[PDB]
Amino acid sequence: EDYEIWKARMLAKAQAK
Amino acid sequence: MDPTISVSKGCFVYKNGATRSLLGKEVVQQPFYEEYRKAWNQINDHIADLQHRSYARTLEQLVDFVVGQAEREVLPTAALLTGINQPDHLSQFTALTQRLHAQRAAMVCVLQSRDCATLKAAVETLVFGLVEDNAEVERLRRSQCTMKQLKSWYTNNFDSERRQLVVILPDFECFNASVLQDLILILSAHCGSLPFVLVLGVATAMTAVHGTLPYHVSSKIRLRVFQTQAAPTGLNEVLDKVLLSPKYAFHLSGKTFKFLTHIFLYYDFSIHGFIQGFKYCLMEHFFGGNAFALCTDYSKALGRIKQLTHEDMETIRRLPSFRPYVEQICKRIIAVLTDDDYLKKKLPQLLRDCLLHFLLFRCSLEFLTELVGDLPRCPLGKLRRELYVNCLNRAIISTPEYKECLQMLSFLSKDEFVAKVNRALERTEQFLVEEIAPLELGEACTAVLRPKLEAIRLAVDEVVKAGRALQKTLQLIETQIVQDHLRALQDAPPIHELFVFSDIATVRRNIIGAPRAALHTALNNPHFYMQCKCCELQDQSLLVGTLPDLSVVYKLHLECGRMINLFDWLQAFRSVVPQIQARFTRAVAELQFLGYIKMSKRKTDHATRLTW
Amino acid sequence: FVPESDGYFHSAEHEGSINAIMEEYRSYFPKWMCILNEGFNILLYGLGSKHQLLQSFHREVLHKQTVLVVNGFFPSLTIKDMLDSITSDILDAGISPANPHEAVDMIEEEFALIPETHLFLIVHNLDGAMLRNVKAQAILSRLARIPNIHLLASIDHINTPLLWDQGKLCSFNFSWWDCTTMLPYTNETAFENSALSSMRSVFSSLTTNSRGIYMLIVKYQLKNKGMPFRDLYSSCREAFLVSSDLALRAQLTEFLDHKLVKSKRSVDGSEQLTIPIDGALLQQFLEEQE
Amino acid sequence: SLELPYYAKFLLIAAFLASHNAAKQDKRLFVKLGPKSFSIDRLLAIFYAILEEKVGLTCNLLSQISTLVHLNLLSFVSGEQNIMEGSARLQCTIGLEFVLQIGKVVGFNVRQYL
Amino acid sequence: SQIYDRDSFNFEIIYARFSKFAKVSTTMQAVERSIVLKAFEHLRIAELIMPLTVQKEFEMHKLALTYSQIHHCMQRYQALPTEVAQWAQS
DNA sequence: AAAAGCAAGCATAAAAGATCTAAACATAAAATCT
DNA sequence: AGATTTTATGTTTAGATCTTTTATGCTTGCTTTT
Repeated sequence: EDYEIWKARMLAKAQAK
Repeated sequence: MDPTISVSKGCFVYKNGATRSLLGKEVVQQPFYEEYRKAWNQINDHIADLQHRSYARTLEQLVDFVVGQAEREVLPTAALLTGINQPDHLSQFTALTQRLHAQRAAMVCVLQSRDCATLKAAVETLVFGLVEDNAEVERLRRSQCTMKQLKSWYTNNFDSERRQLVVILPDFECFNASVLQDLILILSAHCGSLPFVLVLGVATAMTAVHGTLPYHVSSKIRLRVFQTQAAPTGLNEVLDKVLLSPKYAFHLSGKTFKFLTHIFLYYDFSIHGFIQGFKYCLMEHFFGGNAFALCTDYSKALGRIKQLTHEDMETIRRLPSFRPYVEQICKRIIAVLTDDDYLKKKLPQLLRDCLLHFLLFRCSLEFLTELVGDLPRCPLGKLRRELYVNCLNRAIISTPEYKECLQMLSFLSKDEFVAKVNRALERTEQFLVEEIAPLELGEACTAVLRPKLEAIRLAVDEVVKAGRALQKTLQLIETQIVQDHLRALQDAPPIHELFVFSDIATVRRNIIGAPRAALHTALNNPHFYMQCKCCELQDQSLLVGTLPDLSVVYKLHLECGRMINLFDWLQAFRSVVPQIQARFTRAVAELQFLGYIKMSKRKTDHATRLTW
Repeated sequence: FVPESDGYFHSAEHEGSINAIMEEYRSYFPKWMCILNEGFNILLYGLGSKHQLLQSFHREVLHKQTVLVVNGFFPSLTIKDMLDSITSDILDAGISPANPHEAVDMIEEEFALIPETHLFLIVHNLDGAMLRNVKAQAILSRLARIPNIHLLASIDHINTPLLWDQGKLCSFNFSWWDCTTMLPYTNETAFENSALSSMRSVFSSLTTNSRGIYMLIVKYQLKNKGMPFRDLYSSCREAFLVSSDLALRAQLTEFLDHKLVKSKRSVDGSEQLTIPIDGALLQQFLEEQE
Repeated sequence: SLELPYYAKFLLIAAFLASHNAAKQDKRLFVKLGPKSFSIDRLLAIFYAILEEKVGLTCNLLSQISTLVHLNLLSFVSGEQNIMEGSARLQCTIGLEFVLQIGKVVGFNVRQYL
Repeated sequence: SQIYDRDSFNFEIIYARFSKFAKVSTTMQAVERSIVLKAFEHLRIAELIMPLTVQKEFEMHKLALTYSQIHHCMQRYQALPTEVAQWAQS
């Protein structure tokens, strides 16, 4: 997993929480 | 062509004001260069101090031998059974010259094998070294430095006072035999008139000294044998006292540790090559940015956190251990992944966590290594370095060898078991008092570790004052020392990547040199390097027609026998793909230039392969 | 690369790809400057020619530092030439002493006298045609030991580290770098280290009597499928092609100079005169002379 | 009492087998007067035959060959001027008992191949 | 030299021929190979043995003596043990 | 019958042995500084 | 009118050369065991 798409998906999981 | 490519000259000066710190000020004023230079100066000075403290006993014995000859025909002479690692011993002989000059007991010449191809050159460099060494303590041409001039110079100077004339011969094995025997007979002829002492540097054994010195030459020899310590003992001393010291914030990973010791034990016993490889590891670690300049002692680390910019924040976010730290945590992770200042305020807790974990790792290792390596068969090894590599490379409790250690420690009688655990407790407490108390962040480390040691000592008192309690003592030792303070490197606290160095591939590439592997994978599959869209081979023996021209000739070469006629080789290459004959001649000339083939001399238009 | 011993006991798109490879190796350069600053020396061990890469390093990065380029692929360079070049041009110290290790001792003293006067030393093909002896590698290792002198070097031969023992390999504080360009070995093989038409071209320049002497050797070779010297001497004195023996020896010395004739002496003392060309082409040459 | 690196020990016992076993017996021992001359490629072939581990041909291994030559553990009976061209001939110059001691420390039983 | 008709010898051949006597000599059992090697070098530096002009233990050599000189040494020698005097005859 | 083994043969080459020559070293003529 | 590099010159020794001679080795041509 690339760092950029992982950081973006984790920010999406935070903002969707 | 290029102006550098000349038919006449071979060397091309580009002088820019040379008469009779390469980097600019941007790099030297960067913090990562400062922390790298600081850690390297500390590590290099500690290793030099260890080497001097190991050599000092043999140094005092050699200086006492020279002064004892000075208190007083055969020339006195001192064989020094030094190790295979010849370059390292020049510092030893230099320390011997420093001691002999500081006592004013002797003057020293050093006879390298490169300077003494003949007896004339040996006598000239010997007399020139003695006279210029005396001149350097407080220039004749080398054509006129006769031994008679050495006698006249010694009578003009030191006859009124006796300085010894020590003649170090550091590379005894490299000498011509006849020149060395004639030189020993010459120095033996001048004994009484000139006080000579002949220390030697025998890398092999005394049988070489008894072999190269004949009956006539050994009739005039009164040699005494000194022994330098073994190279693996010096490696173990450096690895335990320097690379495993608590006080350095930079640690190698277990793979890099095993790789550098593998180069030492399996290839060359030079300490200097191991030191340069550790220096390359330190440089490859610290040149990744100012985020790796955080890897230092705790106060300068807090100053580095308050110095930081934004690319350093990005490269402390990108490192792999941060991702479990984020997913094991919403507004806090928005402030961590975006706000930057919150990560600047939260860095000191993570840095103190990592430094405290590595201090507890070293203390729990200083506990466990005695208790494990005293055992017969040693499942985890004797010294601290093997248990360091084992506990870092993988989780220790899940290994079969830890089960073997628990079984063989369970089989002990009560007296040796209680004596072993008490020896581990006394050794760990002595280490906590001696080495962790002066260190910064060592008070908190002692505060974490010491009640656990008191609980293990209470379990020892419980098994003393009362069979099955030994299993409870093993459980206390496992879950307060091995489980908590000896985690695998993947289970280290987050942003431990700033402190360990685990990138073994690029450093193994840049230290271990394998030209033949690069030439092999370049002459077999060019697609590995060129990355063409057409030149890929599904297997390495295919020989496709779109290959670069050296590869086709190399494969038609590889697929046959030793002696190779050029003509059917040319027909096969012409069948694969005028200018084609010139391309074949260019490929055969390049393949000869690499040494893979050679032209035959006895048989025209043929070639023999030098490879097998 | 883990070779098996049984082989001894039984004995377009390419331009863009090469340009991307060269741009990556050009991107490596600041790391090489820091590595050279730390005391390591650079060694390149790729497949193709690395002349243009080290020339680009000298051109783009070392544009103002003192630099001694050394062409190791030169057939006729000597280590005395390189030590004389350093001693005379870098330090203005005159000619180096005739013992090369004395010259390295002198260079070490004079470079100890001048800190922050670094001398870069670029050696294309450290395994060069005249650097393959152990002594020149010992001189190069003693020069690379100096803190002032930094060294970049290329390696091409497969058997190069057979001459580096651990002392030289410790003096050569190498940082190995796989710079595998795919460029052809033009300049490295352009030098001297790596026929009926020529016979006609030299036969045209000869005089009539030399043509008769060579035609006599050609007729004897085609008739007998090397002639003794006495038969050629009697045939030339019968055909009036020579005045005495010594002029015939001068003509055969000219033929040996122009390689038309090989002279193979016999155990009996007679001189044999082989023509080193196959008899079909020799028969065609005799038909050309008619 | 001559401490050695591990691969230097295998190189030294391989040079002893190359100088002690003659050229013809390698085909029967490894496919699976005085000391004999041996070329360096014969030494590498016997070393890879007795190694049973197959390390790569790095710079350090041929450097171990040259530094065994420099310690007078091996010798240059000929060649010298052309070590790289394959015309060089080496000659092992140690006794059998040191080879048996090295084979005790290593665990390679030398006497099977003699 | 008498057996092989003045062929060149070697330290190994001469040490083997000496040890075949030394195993039954009952006075020469105690010598080391190194003492015999230093004795061979002591013979070489007196030019009683000359090189044919390779390890020092394997270099080929020539005797520099007629057999009559060694035979007169056998009679002129002082305190010669009888075992050596019997071995010299055969 | 397959592949290791002994005389044969020219050939690079290696010693050598004289021999000639180029560069390093000792030395004298001389402008130069005092 | 005297000291100092400076330069031009001669000698000497190490290296290039010519030549003979000798040898191991590269290849050949049978030769012979498995």
